[PDB]
Amino acid sequence: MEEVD
Amino acid sequence: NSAEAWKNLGNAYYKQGDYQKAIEYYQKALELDPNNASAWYNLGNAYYKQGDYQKAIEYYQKALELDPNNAKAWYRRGNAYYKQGDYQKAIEDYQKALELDP
Repeated sequence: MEEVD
Repeated sequence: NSAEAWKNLGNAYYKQGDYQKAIEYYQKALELDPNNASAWYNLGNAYYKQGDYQKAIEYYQKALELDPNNAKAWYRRGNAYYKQGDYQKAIEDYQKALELDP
């Protein structure tokens, strides 16, 4: 799963 | 002040994994502020997460034109290209993401 900045 | 609210709406829908509505408010954010690389980036993220890699590549491209230091965007456009079986541009984007990673 991918995060956010 | 007003794409400070649209972006946040898109963010709030993104955070809850509602990509359809996240896109809706990310696009409204981009109408008012077509320069914010972060908007192009997150909209790119939303399409990517839907598996709309074609549009993800499109929107990441401009996010990387306005912010080429965004290593996460480079990496995710790299996956997008890879999914599409574009292994040259995948390699190209992957390396650029690692050159910004010490």
